Amino acid sequence: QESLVLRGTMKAHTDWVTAIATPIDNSDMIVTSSRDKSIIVWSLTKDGSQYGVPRRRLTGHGHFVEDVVLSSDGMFALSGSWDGELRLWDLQAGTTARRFVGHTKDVLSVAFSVDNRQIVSASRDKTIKLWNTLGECKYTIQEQDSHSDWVSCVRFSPNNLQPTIVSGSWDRTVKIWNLTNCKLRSTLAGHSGYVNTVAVSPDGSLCASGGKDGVILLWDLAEGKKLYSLDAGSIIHTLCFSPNRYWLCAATESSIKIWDLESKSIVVDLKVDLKQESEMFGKTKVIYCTSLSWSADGSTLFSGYTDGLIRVWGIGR
Amino acid sequence: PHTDVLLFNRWSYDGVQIADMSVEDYITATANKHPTYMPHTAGRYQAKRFRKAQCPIVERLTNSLMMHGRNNGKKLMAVRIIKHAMEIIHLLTDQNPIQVIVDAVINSGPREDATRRQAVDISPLRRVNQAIYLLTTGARESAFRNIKTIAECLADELINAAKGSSNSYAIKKKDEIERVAKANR
Amino acid sequence: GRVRTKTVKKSSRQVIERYYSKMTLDFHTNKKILEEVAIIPSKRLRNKIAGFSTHLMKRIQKGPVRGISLKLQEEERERRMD
Amino acid sequence: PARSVKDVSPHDFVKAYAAHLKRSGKLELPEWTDIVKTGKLKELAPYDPDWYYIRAASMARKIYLRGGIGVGGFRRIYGGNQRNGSRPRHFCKSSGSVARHILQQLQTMNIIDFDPKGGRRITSNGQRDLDQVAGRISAA
Amino acid sequence: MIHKIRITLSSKNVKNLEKVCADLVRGAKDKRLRVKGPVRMPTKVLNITTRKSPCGEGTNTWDRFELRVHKRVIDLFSSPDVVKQITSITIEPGVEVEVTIAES
Amino acid sequence: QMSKKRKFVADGVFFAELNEVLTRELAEDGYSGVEVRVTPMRTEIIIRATRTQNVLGDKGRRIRELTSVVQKRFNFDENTVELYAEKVNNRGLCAIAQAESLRYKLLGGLAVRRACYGVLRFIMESGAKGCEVIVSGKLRAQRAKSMKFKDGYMISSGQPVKEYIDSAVRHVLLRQGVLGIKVKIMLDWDPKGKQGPTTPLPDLVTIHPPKEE
Amino acid sequence: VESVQCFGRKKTAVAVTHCKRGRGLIKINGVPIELVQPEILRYKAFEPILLLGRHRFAGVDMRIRVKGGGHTSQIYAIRQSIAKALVAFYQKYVDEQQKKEIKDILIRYDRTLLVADPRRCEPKKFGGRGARSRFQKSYR
RNA sequence: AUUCCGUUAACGAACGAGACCUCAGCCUGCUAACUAGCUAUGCGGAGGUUCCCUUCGCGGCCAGCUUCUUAGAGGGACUAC
Ligand SMILES: *[C@@H]1O[C@H](CO)[C@@H](O)[C@H](O)[C@H]1O
Ligand SMILES: [K+]
Ligand SMILES: [K+]
Ligand SMILES: [Mg+2]
Ligand SMILES: [Mg+2]
Ligand SMILES: [Mg+2]
Ligand SMILES: [Mg+2]
Repeated sequence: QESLVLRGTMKAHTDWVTAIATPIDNSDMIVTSSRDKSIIVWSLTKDGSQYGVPRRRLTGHGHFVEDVVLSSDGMFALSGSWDGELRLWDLQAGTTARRFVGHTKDVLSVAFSVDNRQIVSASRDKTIKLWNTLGECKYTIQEQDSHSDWVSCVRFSPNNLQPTIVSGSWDRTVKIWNLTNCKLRSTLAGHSGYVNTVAVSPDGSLCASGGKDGVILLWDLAEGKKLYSLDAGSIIHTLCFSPNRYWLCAATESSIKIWDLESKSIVVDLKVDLKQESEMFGKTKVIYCTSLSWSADGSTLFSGYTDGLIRVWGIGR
Repeated sequence: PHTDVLLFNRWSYDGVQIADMSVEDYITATANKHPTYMPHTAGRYQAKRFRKAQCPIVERLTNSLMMHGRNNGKKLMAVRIIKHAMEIIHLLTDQNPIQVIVDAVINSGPREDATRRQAVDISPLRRVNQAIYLLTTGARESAFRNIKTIAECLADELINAAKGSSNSYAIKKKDEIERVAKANR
Repeated sequence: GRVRTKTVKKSSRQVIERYYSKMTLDFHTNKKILEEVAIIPSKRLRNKIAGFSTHLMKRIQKGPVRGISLKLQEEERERRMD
Repeated sequence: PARSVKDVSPHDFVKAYAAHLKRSGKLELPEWTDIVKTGKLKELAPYDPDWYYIRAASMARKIYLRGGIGVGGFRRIYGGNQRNGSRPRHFCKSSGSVARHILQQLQTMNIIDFDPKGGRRITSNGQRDLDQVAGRISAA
Repeated sequence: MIHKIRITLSSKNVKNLEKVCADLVRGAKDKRLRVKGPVRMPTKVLNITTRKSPCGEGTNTWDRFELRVHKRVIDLFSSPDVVKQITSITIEPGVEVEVTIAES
Repeated sequence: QMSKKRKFVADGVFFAELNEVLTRELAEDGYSGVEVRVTPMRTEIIIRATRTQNVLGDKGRRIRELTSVVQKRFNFDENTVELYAEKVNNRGLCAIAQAESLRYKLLGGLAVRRACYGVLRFIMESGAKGCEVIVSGKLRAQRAKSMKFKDGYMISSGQPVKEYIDSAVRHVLLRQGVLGIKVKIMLDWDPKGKQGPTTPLPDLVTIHPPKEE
Repeated sequence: VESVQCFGRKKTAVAVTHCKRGRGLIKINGVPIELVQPEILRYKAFEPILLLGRHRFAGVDMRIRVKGGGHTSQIYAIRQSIAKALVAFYQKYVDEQQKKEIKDILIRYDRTLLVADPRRCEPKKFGGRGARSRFQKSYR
């Protein structure tokens, strides 16, 4: 029942922190995106005045950067933007290596495959497209049974034997696709309002959907059944399962709430307190978390806020 | 405080002080308030009220030298004239020419006026505006149809005004303005 | 001045009447919603409608407004009194 | 460092190279040097007794910097405002005979030659001559 | 065998001009021909300014009349016969097509 | 060979002069406009008229005379220019046709008040958003005055006037002087682009009705 | 090839600075920047160097091309292109924190060092000789 | 701003205003240029110390590229905070 405390803050961005991506190698680098239309590569110096400093700033995009994901190697980053384009970033060279064109409206979510051999993106044009990272092929997932509104999140299932894509949408449905044939498998309908985030458990046996209604519905990916429901009480912006501690974190406008899944009780509620940050490590009344990401080892949690500040929460007392 | 910026790379802003409470916040000639290497900035100072109080006092003097019509917009000549005048001021007074310029502005600004006619007080900003206008009007008048150059006339006008001597054109006009104001109290 | 005309105010109220669930408190998200749920001929007109509707969403959060009829909100009030 | 034409002040260079052309004794000044003006836009003849060498040095420096300039181009380069009494000023060209004569002299000195596309072009000897003079100017 | 053929398009209507340019580039990409363009020349703005009044009475008001000419240049690397096939398609009204063998 | 600037101006002057020649030759045949479609090997001139049977003549005699005189006058190679008559699909939405329709009613003798309301009523029946007929001149008295007949929607200012307003001006040479006819028809938004402009009015905002699924 | 190309603008003047890894050369159209003309505006062009210091430019070579505008506006365009080129170079090839430091210095002194001035000439309207100025009005 | 909020024996509309259209201001993002250029490279000239450095000229539809130029499509401001 360990709680989390504020390790430090990182202050490079000057707008909403839309997404955060941590390395799979548990390195001292994280990559964040923001509405300032830039992506920042960080150097995590735990000791010092600031928990981390911006190493690089990549600014190729023409509009807001909505999502960012790192490859398994950790030397490349993939980002989506409201200009309707995906960019693969050579982090070492700080340049753009590949441009994926085809989405006719804002891209709201991107994800790498487990092998990093395929890329999937979501867009406001109501479509999901599959790409080849090094090839030129593209396969849009358009069918009679497809999302009828904005696709706000797409995630790959961490199961190699049965590849699966889970896509939320503003039509209040959470579809589950089978990548083998690119055909719909199941449709989940239990949300009163739009869904703006989905998550898949590290084992791949669970899902977590949230959005307008402020209700987290945990589904069973294999059978597409609603196991139970958690109540955040506020609009949910992102969900992430803890890598090691079998928790589920939700970024709500009120606060960041972590539920112990086995007990279904809130482990801790993390609320921004500028008074503490002013004296601990030292604009807008309404500041809330917009992005979450766990460290590879699960020791620290990174939160991106609407004020452009990244707060690091570490397990402890 | 200390700054590495030197006007014309010749004159130091260190030690320049504005010893007058009323007009201290409307004269930009100190090291802490945006020192400038040259009195030529393509600034946008008329966008808002009280915004030209941030313009450096040396550049405000330079602008008022672009008169009359024959001299409109010839700011390179105006910057040269003030550059030469400050060199002359240093020779005659053995003082920091920036300090002499602020003293001339402080002494030549009228502090009371008549309007409608009854006596009214003058705001610190208009007091600085009047001082600049009076100093450059006197230098321009003494240079016209005279062997003496405009830079020498400007230097003498500033040296006398900074000293408070009545020989200055701007000091006499300030006394005349404040003499009529007292008559209409 | 920056007074919104009847075109902007009238359209904003209609949007909030029948899409209150979709609308948010963010201008940038709201103007992407107006593209989906309305035909606004010009970009400048779309920005003003999105900005004023975002202003009206903040108004509704604190309490009720005059010209906007939100049925679900009305039903909540009726239950309270009864 | 090793200074060339571009590395020295144009005012200093023209003075040094003009004194170099006069000192060589290769330019043959025409009969009308002392009589003429440098264009109808002028009121008086040039004040400098060595104005011809100064003009020739200036024209050599411009051919060095840009090839293809003809006589008409030099008339514009040394033209300017003509005053018309009670009427407004307008641009006027300078003398073509002065430009043409100077170009024909620098060409016999082998400082310039005919550009194939038209106009005059600096030669290899011309480049050396101008560059050597610029190198001897004292740093100032 | 392969020659650089230049196609020049002129029009007062931008949308019609851009529509024909796309139809030619896309019509040549189908044949896998090398295409250079379209290159957009600076717009020519013919301008006639004239007195509004048919007489000389009143405030002297002026009408500024403008007739804009837009010009596009497309270079196709292929034989004249193939180019004649692509350009033979019906062209939108007011768009003037001009095919010439580039002198290179 | 002439430069692009002069060629485009020369093409505009040919269109303006051709329209004037047809406006007078085909005045009493409902002439409503012309389209000049210059193509390789042939320039096609399409004549729009409400009454095409009078523009073609008996067995196409008149349309051949117009083609012949046009080819000679404008230095066209023989058998390199064609004239084609065409009918106006909706005669009541063309201001040029209604202005000429009103013109011949006034010449015939029909009263101004009655003639102007016949045009005003016909235009609104044809599916127009509005109409306005103005007649000016010596109506009955020696002194001139203006009569304005308006009905429906109308706009005056801004860019939309160019797309939504169809206006025409004609002169009626009566026995006591000249009357001035002005017909101004406001069109209706036609997404297909046939009856009216396809682009909507700038201030018209349409909210899609929500779906319940 | 660690090079950047940043521009600066003032009215119709455009200066592009090509900043590459080097030894500290700074030249405008082939001429050392110490010979910038006019000489009294030379201070404005040197402000980025004076503010940051020559040691910041010791590892770069800046070659500047400038076109359009006039004598004063070209200096401001050059002045702006140098500051932008150095900032773009430090961000891309040195470090983010060093870019943060120098950009703060440039901004604290003058925001036009990095942000262009949007002012342009207002068009003339009939009924007068200027944009605003009207023809003199007489009644009798 | 007869612009709006409200008041209210008026209610609901029509014009003008606004919207709108053109030009200008931002885009190191998109499209792509031998009638626009840049960078690099090769060769050549000149200067300085054979490499190297500075500078200029010429060439390459197979150097590369689009920052600068051009002009299409879009984005951007809404008083958003
Ligand atoms: C007369 O009718 C034609 C039909 O094409 C129309 O284009 C004109 O505007 C109208 O006057
Ligand atoms: K000259
Ligand atoms: K060489
Ligand atoms: Mg209107
Ligand atoms: Mg208007
Ligand atoms: Mg560009
Ligand atoms: Mg635009």
